[PDB]
Amino acid sequence: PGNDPQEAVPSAAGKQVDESGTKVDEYGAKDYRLQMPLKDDHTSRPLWVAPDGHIFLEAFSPVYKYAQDFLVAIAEPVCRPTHVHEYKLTAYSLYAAVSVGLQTSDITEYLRKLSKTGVPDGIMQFIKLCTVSYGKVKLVLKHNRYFVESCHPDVIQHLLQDPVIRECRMDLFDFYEQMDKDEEEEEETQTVSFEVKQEMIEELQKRCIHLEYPLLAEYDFRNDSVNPDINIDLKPTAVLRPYQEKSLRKMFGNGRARSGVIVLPCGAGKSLVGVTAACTVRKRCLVLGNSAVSVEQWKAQFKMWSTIDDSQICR
Amino acid sequence: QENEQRRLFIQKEEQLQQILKRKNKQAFLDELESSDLPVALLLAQHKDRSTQLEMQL
Repeated sequence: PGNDPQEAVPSAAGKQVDESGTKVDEYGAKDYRLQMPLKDDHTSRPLWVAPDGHIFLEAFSPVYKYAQDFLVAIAEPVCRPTHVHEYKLTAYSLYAAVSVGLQTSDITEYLRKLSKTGVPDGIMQFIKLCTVSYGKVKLVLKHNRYFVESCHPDVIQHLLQDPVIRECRMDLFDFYEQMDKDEEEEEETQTVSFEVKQEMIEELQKRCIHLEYPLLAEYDFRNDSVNPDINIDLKPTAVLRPYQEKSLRKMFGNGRARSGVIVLPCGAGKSLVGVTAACTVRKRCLVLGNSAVSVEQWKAQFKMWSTIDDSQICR
Repeated sequence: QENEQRRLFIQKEEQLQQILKRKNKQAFLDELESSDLPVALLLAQHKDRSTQLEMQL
């Protein structure tokens, strides 16, 4: 219970999907995917927006338009089959709460701007901003500072609901120490961060945070300052490769507080980046192996690309 | 006298900037609570978000 964010939308509004008759919002597309291709370029081609199921990728004359968006349009898509220089199908899911450096209306504009006003059914519309971007920093005072957002227009519903549920509130040797605290700036703009309600109330709060129409992003401020201890990490000449160099760069494009979940293909640097996350982050980490089968393996490359082993090993 | 007066003037300015910052945002906290700003979502909460820097300045 209390585990309900926005499930994947399309369930209805369609009957015998051969919409040779209706295709009404696709007729908005099929107007401009067809009115536009006359003089040797298409300037059209809406990714073949289909209301139910998913939509496609053009990817056959991408040039710059959809070849840039061979990747970038795929944020909420997943591109489930792969092909030759032709169309490419996908699916659709939860992947807007990952795409939180952008507004659901901002993509909707470019969802239209890709589609040459190939208009949504609305199915996506009633599923665009169901979860407004919102983070949960874990700042220096031992639990969390009640961060909201770069943008203000969300506390206006929140503080009119949340506190009426649950409130919130030598020289040169030390000169640089406040120069670090000087770097503790506005968190890109305004932050709007509040004070911990006694560390035992967030569980009571999180279940009601999502309860209106928001969703929360748990972070990990464990790198600049940390009050408990730090283990000895040491990356002994572990030269690695740009598939996983991009990975932690996606885990850290911001500051030192954001969690992460990354998919690799099989046989990839699985026991590398977590071992890289074991050492760079400066935490005291944990692996949850699938079986002891995993457990022997994952320490072994940890025994390889970390010299952290002086009975410092916990299987 | 002077340096002790100087370091206390440093000490109070430490005490000046700290609890100012601690209260004006706590003022900015309850600025929203029990009132949805004067006439807009943003208005006096910008107004208060601009008045508090010249107080330190």
